[PDB]
Amino acid sequence: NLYFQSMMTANPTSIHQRLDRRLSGFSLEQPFYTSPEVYALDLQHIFYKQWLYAVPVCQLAKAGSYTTLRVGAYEVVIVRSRDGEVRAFHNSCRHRGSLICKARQGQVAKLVCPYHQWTYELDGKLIWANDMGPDFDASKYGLKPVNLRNLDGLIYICLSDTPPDFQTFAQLARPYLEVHDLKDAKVAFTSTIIEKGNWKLVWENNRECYHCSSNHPALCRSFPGVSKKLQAHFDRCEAAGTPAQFVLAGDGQYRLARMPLQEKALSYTMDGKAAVSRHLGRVAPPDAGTLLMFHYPSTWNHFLPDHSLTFRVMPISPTETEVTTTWLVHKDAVEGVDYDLKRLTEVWIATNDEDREIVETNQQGILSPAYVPGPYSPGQESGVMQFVDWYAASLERALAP
Amino acid sequence: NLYFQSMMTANPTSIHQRLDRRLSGFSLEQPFYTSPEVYALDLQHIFYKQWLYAVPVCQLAKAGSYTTLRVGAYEVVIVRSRDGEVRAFHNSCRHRGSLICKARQGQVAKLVCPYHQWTYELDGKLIWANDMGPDFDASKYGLKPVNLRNLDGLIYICLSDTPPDFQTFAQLARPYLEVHDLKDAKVAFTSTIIEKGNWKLVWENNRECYHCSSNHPALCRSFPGVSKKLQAHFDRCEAAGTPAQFVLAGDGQYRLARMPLQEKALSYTMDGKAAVSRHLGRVAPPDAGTLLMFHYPSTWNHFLPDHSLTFRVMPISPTETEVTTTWLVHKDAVEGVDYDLKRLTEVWIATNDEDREIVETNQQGILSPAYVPGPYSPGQESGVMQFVDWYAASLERALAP
Amino acid sequence: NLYFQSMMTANPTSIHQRLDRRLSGFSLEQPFYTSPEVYALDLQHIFYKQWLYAVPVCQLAKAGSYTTLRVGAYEVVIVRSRDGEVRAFHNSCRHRGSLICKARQGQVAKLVCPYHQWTYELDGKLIWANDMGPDFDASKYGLKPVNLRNLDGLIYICLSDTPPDFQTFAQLARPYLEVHDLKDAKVAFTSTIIEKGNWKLVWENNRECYHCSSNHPALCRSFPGVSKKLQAHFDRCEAAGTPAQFVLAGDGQYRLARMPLQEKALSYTMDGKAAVSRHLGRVAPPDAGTLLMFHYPSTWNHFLPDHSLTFRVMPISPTETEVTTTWLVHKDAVEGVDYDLKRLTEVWIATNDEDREIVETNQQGILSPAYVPGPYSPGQESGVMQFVDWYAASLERALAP
Ligand code: FES
Ligand code: FES
Ligand code: FES
Ligand SMILES: [Fe+3]
Ligand SMILES: [Fe+3]
Ligand SMILES: [Fe+3]
Repeated sequence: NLYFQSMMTANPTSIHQRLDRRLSGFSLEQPFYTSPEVYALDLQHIFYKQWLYAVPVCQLAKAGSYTTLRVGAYEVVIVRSRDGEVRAFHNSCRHRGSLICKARQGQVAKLVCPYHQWTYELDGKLIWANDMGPDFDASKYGLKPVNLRNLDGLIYICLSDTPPDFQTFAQLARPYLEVHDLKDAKVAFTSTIIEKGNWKLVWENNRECYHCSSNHPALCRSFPGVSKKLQAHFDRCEAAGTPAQFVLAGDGQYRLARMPLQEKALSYTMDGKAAVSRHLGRVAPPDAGTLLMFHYPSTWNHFLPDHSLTFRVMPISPTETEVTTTWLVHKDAVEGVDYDLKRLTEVWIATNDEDREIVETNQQGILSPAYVPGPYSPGQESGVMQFVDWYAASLERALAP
Repeated sequence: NLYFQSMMTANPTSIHQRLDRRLSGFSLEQPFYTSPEVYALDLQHIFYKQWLYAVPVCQLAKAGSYTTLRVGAYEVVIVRSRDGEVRAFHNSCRHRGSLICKARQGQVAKLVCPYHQWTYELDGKLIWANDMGPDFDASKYGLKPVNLRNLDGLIYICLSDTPPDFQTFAQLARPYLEVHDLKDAKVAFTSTIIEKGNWKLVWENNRECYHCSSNHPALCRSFPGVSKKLQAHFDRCEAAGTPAQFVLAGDGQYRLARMPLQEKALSYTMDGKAAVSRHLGRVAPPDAGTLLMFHYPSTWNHFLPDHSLTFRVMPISPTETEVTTTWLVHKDAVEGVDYDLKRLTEVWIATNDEDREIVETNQQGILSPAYVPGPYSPGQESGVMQFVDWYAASLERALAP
Repeated sequence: NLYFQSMMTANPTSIHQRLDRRLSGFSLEQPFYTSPEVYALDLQHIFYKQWLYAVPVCQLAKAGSYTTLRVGAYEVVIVRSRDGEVRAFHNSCRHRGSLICKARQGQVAKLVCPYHQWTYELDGKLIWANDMGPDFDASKYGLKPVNLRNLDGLIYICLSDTPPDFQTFAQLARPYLEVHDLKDAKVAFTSTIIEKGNWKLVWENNRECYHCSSNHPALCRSFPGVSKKLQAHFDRCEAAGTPAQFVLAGDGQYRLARMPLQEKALSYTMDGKAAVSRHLGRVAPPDAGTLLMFHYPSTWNHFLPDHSLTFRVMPISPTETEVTTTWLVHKDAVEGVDYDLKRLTEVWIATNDEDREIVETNQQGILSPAYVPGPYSPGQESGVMQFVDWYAASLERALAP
């Protein structure tokens, strides 16, 4: 309701003027975080144009296996086709538009629409349509495809018919990710939450640890030009065949780095030790730490020697964002034997809840018409500024006539 | 929320251009089913201008008896006046605007506003107003009336001050309906549900049985130029004094036809036999089947030899529609003796729930910005096309300067 | 949902033309009570520009004590500063905008933001900010203040940087209020409710007792040029040092009058007797009755010899209004000894619920597109007209170029 109150008296969003006068050292003016007009632009120009992380490919290990997701108002279905390729389609029947797959996941022989049973093969092709006449050309009524790439076991999609370059990022990232053998994972746990903040607020909060000391007791135990200590850490990883070195995109979109953990910590556990005894991938040394990877606007990620976590950021409304956290473990690791579910997840479930509380409290103060932009900490918040620059530049380029 | 997501990035509704390029062989472009702009037009120009089925007149059998309903944002009260006429008024007090009748139904001597007790007679006339002065003319402050017609026991209303012609339809329909003696009915059961689809989607789904084979196991047992078999069926009805022949409005608004049922079925029951042993009206022969009647935009109807069902379609929002199903039986049929409530209603309660699920699943895929119009089946969906033509033509004529 | 339905087909709000043709003898045209456009104007020009009652100052009796409230989309914090002054600030951190105080009330040493711990003194001054560099000037990043006045124990605020004159009203009211010793009160009970009516509807209903006879059985027992009887009542109060005489603002904004109660009643109790045995203030005589005070747009008030009630009116949306009723009693009156909570509150809790029902029923009829303005009763509704004139004039003056 704060959102509605705030809406009423807001000055016009005059987006070009706001972008023109924006200073990189400062939080965004209110309508970036609260307005429906900027939200529609963020959808149209960011989420509907960039590559987005969807799910781990291991969720689609089986024959005829499918999983569905919403991206803004798009309903997407991702399916393992007959020929073993993974493909993605718009989950909308070409007859009258019905969703075809209604469950979050399943297995099918064919994609059969529940309304009137137009039946499609798993590559999208319409192979039967009831009583449509002889003037019906089934070749014009195949499922609409959705661009898809496999990033070394992690499925990404893009809803534009003209997607940007994914290959540069894929080629940069393979070395770092291939060593995790993600295609041999299974999902041990998924947690989906809604945060009552604009997606930008979720990213700003992710891209600093300025707030961590006070707000993240559990994570702090394990989670901490290149400094001396740090290069030394990259050197042990790389000496052992485990790529680790800081890579930052030219345009700031993604970043990869294998960072050391605090103290004697090996993993994101309350005791600091490995959560899973049967490791996912061949990372060495054991204290190689965490491979941080972000790709804007959809995902941040921690790949550890024993297990991995992917984080998917999706917009729900101007002041709501769905965060999906997926724990990946070796496909033959056994719950109750090789890992304990509580021990595996408790750290990040608590961290996520603490972040959500912070983001939500932040959003509420921002909705005040008295909110003005404020200065980011150069020492503590340069990753926030780095995110906000990427956003603003993406938006300016999409708005260019 | 899908509805909100979808809204953001939608292209302008440019209604004239959409209507201009519309082809009758195809489902509507997205904003017809999802947009608030077309929804307001549908209210203003369709629901607020056409005659609408409201309720069976038997709900108003008693002296001073009233029933209320909402039509979009209109609150209407229908009352049996002192002189035995049924009249309808705007349920808004002429003083400061309060609802007068707050319950769904009741009986009163007078209509007394609960705020300040301005008191009206049952023909709308204000007969007392407290301490209003001598410069108060009560004759200017009678309830505002609502146009009303009685279709042979079924009350219809129209919220325009200039209603279209109802008499043509009334004169066509009397022969078909008079034989059901609807004025001697009682309501044995009413079911009200909300479907999460645009009202148009509810009508398209009603006007085909393309989806029935797969989706309606219960109904299929009883529910199936003029063909040979069919004319033969009309001939037995009409030979016996029971009008049955297909009548379709010039402008496509309504339609009446007494159709045969499957197999040995006499009624909409799980066993195919009559639900009520004491029949409503004098229909013959017993296997005369069902009198189908639709009148756009508000109602479809099945009148059987033993009992009848009316269906009222009312818009709630761009993606919500209230369907009210009323089972009418002879006023002296006794629950537990002449009929069993479960046996009377189970078929259509399940059918309605199956239709609602289908409509809702259809609406969700339509909200995808990838939804495009698709071709209707000429063999299976001509009634859908016939409905969509009536809608588009109604809207084009209202938009004409 | 009525609100949404109503919205769709409404004619433009053309506010100037509506104000131009407005007649003082008549209820407002629909969009004043139902539209989001007039709601935003009411926020921007009324609620965000006038002085508003916030809370009793006794809620802030302690060192470091604070209480928070929302006014439209503003989040405000009121704090007892180190030096004993009460001050109000925008509850938004100057760093990235977070709420600082999250609870409704509490005590602090300092105002410490929960996100990153920027720490402020209780006068607003930022005294520590972590790792902001040497180019950080903390003097530019103090909390934004909110104008505040103390009306003889009752805290008022104003969100404009250029508040209107409060002193005239404060100087008129002190004599009437000082005798209640409000600074020595405590809150014995607070009740917060939401009424589903526009705030204007809540005020119109407050400003008449045209509806009371039928709708307020409990209150009627105690609640009833200057008439003879009435001047006689003011004369006993004033003879005894208790100011009582009718004072109405020049511009109609406020009004004060100590009115007599019915019968032998001394207080707002089911039995008519004093609710609290230990009196709040030094009012005499004992049957001095109730000091009525209203100040538009935020508050009406009953100050009795034994206890007092303040009523705070805040807008939530076009058809929702939060009413907060606070019972004040002497700070040393003891619950269970000097008063019984039920006996103290039952009359106004029931009255408020009856008013809310009436306002809600009124709002629903108003949402009908058939609602037209109607005539107010000159004898019974002149206070309603007096309120509506104040509103319209306030709005016209704010809209003046
Ligand atoms: S909507 Fe899919 S078969 Fe008809
Ligand atoms: S609103 Fe109906 S009598 Fe006043
Ligand atoms: S938002 Fe308050 S310290 Fe950062
Ligand atoms: Fe965090
Ligand atoms: Fe159906
Ligand atoms: Fe009242």
